[PDB]
Amino acid sequence: YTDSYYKGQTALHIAIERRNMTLVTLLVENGADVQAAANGDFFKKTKGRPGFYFGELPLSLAACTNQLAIVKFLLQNSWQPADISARDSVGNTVLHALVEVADNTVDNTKFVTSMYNEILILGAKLHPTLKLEEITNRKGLTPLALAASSGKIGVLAYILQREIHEPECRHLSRKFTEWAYGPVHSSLYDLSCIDTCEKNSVLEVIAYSSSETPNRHDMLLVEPLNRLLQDKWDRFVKRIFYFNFFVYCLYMIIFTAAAYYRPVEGLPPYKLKNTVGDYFRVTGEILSVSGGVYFFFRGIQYFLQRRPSLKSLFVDSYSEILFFVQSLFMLVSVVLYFSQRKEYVASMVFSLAMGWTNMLYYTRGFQQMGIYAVMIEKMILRDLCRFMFVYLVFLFGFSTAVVTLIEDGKYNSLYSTCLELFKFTIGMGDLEFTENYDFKAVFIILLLAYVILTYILLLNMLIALMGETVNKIAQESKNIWKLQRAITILDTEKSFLKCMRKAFRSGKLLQVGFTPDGKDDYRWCFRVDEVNWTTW
Amino acid sequence: KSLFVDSYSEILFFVQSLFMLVSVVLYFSQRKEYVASMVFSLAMGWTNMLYYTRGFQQMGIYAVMIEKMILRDLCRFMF
Amino acid sequence: VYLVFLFGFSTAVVTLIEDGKYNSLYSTCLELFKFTIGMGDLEFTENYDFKAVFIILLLAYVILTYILLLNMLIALMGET
Amino acid sequence: GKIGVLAYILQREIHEPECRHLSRKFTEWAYGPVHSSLYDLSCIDTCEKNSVLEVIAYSSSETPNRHDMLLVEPLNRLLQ
Ligand SMILES: C=C(C)[C@]12C[C@@H](C)[C@@]34O[C@](Cc5ccccc5)(O[C@@H]1[C@@H]3C=C(COC(=O)Cc1ccc(O)c(OC)c1)C[C@]1(O)C(=O)C(C)=C[C@@H]41)O2
Ligand SMILES: CCCCCCCCCCCCC(=O)O[C@@H](COC(=O)CCC)COP(=O)(O)O[C@H]1[C@H](O)[C@@H](O)[C@@H](O)[C@@H](O)[C@@H]1O
Repeated sequence: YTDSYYKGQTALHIAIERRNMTLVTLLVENGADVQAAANGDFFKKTKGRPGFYFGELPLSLAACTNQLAIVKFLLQNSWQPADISARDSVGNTVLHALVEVADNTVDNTKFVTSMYNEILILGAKLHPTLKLEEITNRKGLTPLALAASSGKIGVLAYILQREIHEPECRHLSRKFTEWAYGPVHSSLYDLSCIDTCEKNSVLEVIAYSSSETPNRHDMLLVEPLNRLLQDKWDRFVKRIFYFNFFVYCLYMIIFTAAAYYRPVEGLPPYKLKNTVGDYFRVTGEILSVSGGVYFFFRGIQYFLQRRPSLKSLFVDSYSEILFFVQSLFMLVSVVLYFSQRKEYVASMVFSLAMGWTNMLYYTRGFQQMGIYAVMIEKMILRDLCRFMFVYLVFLFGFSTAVVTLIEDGKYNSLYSTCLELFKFTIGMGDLEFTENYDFKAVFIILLLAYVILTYILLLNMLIALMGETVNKIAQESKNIWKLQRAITILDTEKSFLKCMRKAFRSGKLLQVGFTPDGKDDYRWCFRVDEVNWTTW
Repeated sequence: KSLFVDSYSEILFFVQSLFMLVSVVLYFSQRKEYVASMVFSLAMGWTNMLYYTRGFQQMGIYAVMIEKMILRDLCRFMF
Repeated sequence: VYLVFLFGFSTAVVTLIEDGKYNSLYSTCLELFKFTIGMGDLEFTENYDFKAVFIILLLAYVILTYILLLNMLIALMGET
Repeated sequence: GKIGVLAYILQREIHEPECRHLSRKFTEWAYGPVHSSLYDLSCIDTCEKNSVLEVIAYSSSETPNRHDMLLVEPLNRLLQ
């Protein structure tokens, strides 16, 4: 085809689609180009149009459709064998395509894992010196990195625990068994491109996901990742986390002390008196502003490094947004302070409040507290927002009714009546707060209707809905806790402030000692003991 | 019977308008009681804003659940 | 969690208040605590400037603690 | 309110010569696992008198499954 929609499609592609082994054999026999790239729009992702992306190549097409016989033929035909390492216009190989077509369903994932395995075996058999799994597409992603980024948990789970029991394919494995006693045996996970690598370490890809990856909560449950994160935590990060928490606590105490003893004279900035208390006060103020600047620049670092696309900028990393807002309030307070405006106080208190509230960020890393904080966040985003919309509609409607009814009274104003009706919500509503009206029956009927709708119905409904929510987000909260542990571990090991290399764990062990050549393979493996009472 | 077991929003908007018209009649009738009518319409008007929560997936469900809570649980409880 | 919130907003409010009857961490802490037991005054002082800031802080505290946290506690106990 | 019968009819597909024209669901193209089907929509969107959507929506509230019938695939996608 020459049209842009089916561009590049030929007889071989059609033969593969129809699953006709005979026609494929004849076409290859007749000199068909096994590398003919079908790169029309119909064979691209292109979400706004129909299509089917399969890597544009006949080998990739056979692999994606669970046609193993055609794959073996295309790789090992006499007339024109296919290039196993060929790449499409995106740079994707067959393995990248197999990652792409994954969707974590049992039937899809089963054959996707099996075909991926078979391709690896064949690639070893035809090209022992070729390392397919290191090839990157135009995005720099290996098949493992692509699977981790796209959330294809099934494929990732297969790869990370890949063990191949046959001669001359042992080196492809990533899970090894070093020694075995009876029910107990000690396995080794490879951890290359998991712990640390050039660009797309799997932990870094998962933790810094865009929050729209399907299974980002579940991917860290995979055995080697969870054990590695726990090891990093216990060995290196736990004490540092506690230290950071302690330092933040000291910072908040200092900020509180500095703000509490602010002077009450007008027109800042204030002349420093030659007395001990004021030297300590100004010192605390300087430390507070310093911390504000620190968190400000960390926030900018976050935004630039992650480049959230204006929706990921808010729906996730809620904590960094809040810390950044605290720093903004601190800096605006500084500007107003040196601007000779009293309004700096109005900024400072907000920062102070935010600071103490942001203490809850450090609840994560405790299994029980972090779930609590996670549920707070999710409730604020969903249920409190919906409730506040409805409640404010009722509040404003009945406030307007009551303030209209009242005439030439103390209240007689939208603010006062809104406040006085709000007092019903907190269990302080007077219910006789004024007599400056006519038609007392109308007044009392309005208040009773408001009370029944808001206090009795809506608040109790809110409690019921929050119960329904927690019943559904308990397990999601558990996985989110694990996710944050992963995130803090990565940030701690990447910042590290001291060029300390002990964070690199698991030790340089020898896996096989016999690569495709005579060399020996050292792969920094991570040891995991297991016990099993079957398969003696 | 279908007039009352279903189509509550039509009832509520119609009743609001009835309160408004009664307010007009009282207003030109030289009775201060028009205020008593007007405020009721005003209150109902704002609550009828919830009618428009349909067309939003998140809020529409919430409005439906409020409707069902009123019709079942609040009615039983208030009795 | 509640004590974190209470202390944070008490510190903010007592910072905002100046040369008033309350003007002290203990009294303001107690006064904000009164909201939890359904006795919060919500206009317990005028010894400040920036009425908008003070009332905003009190409303935010009320919503965060009284509305969200207590009902959330009920939900968590129900799960337990 | 006979949801089962309606659910059958609206996605009815007949695979034989001289009875294709009775079908209301068609498959235009099917490439790999992906295939583009077509729903007939005669007298669902608009009809002489009793369009299916009009009948369901303006039902008398005593129909059994009036809430559930819009879960039938072509209707839900059409309404969206
Ligand atoms: C979500 C946005 C960014 C938000 C930021 C500020 C302005 C905030 O007001 C809100 C608006 C608001 C205020 C009061 C009631 C409802 C909503 O809610 C939060 C935000 C509301 C919060 C919620 O408290 C928390 O987020 C604790 C927390 C939970 C999980 C986290 O990962 C976390 O990271 C630090 C912090 C506290 C305030 O920051 C706060 O203490 C002050 C004085 C106002 C609250 O805006
Ligand atoms: C003095 C002031 C008092 C205010 C009193 C009123 C408070 C609520 C006001 C909120 C307004 C919402 C609204 O306008 O109506 C809502 C809520 O109704 C009520 O709860 C009134 C309680 C009486 C649902 O109305 P809806 O039109 O969707 O009815 C549905 C049909 O359409 C649909 O086909 C189904 O058959 C479905 O079973 C039907 O329900």
